[PDB]
Amino acid sequence: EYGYIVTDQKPLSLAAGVKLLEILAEHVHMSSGSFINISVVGPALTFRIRHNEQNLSLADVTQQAGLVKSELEAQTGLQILQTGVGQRE
Amino acid sequence: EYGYIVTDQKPLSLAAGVKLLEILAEHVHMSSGSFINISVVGPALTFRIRHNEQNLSLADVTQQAGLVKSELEAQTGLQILQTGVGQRE
Amino acid sequence: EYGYIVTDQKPLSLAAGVKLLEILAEHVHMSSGSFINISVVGPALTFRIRHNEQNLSLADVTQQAGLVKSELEAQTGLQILQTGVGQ
Amino acid sequence: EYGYIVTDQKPLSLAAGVKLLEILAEHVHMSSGSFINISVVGPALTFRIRHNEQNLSLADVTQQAGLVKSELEAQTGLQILQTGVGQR
Ligand SMILES: [Ca+2]
Ligand SMILES: [Ca+2]
Repeated sequence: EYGYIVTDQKPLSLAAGVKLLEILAEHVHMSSGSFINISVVGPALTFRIRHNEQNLSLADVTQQAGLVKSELEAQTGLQILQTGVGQRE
Repeated sequence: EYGYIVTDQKPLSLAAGVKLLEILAEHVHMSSGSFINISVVGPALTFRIRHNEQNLSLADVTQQAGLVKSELEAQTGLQILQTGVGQRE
Repeated sequence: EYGYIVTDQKPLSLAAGVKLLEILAEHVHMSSGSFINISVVGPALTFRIRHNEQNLSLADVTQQAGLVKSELEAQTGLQILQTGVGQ
Repeated sequence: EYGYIVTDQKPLSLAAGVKLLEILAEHVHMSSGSFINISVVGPALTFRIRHNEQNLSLADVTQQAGLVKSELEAQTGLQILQTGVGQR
């Protein structure tokens, strides 16, 4: 499974995707480093999450990203169109 | 499934347990009334949630309480000891 | 978001797709009618799930499909290439 | 966070607890040893799960418990009264 955040940036810069993930991490009170397998493709930022002490899942992080999307946006200078969890087995 | 919060109160008051849910409501962007089947028994608050637009689960609200635990404790005069989501089977 | 099962049938029949869903429903102890917005396109079955009592998310049900891959394949008569949730 | 199963046994035996986990592991196709931080306290089994080759969460495994409640009860000779996922 993976988490995703679709932006209004076509395409999305790595700097901006990573900046989003760091602001997001601090908002969920975890290490930035707990976000792994990070990519930006098209307007989309993807990632997975490491086994963390706080115990947040991808469901947890993507949910919170939608809840504070207004502060995430204004911090990063981009718009968040949608968030959620993808899966491929 | 039901959600719970175990406090250090003996017993937890109805006003306090309810306040906890109201604070959670505002953070997860929902009407307090989306919380149903509400009880305070001993030190514990129990509750269910009505189904919603956001795919917000009882899991999302307990995870929310962990992030805002200081703010919940500050507003209701108690310590939060435990949090969770259980299914009577 | 949609759940999908990708098969080795090019294209996949609606009948075969719906059969998969009926076996998946059986094994997650939900009504077949809980799978909504069903389509077969190319080799893929796509679907979503109704908010249900058992509290199974779309990703959770597709994880379960992954766990019963062998049984779905056996009861339907096709190979499953991939299972998951897309955007 | 820990997953938990509350039984009718007071107290729950360590044997019976680890047997519930071994039945569940079989259903989620992982080794029983994938379940870690295992305890039995009074009637309740608690546990966690190694980040896994298959993706499953504590929520996922307790949902699996519900699907196989009768099998679990049939093999362990106890009743399951609650499942869930908690946090100290
Ligand atoms: Ca209200
Ligand atoms: Ca899951």
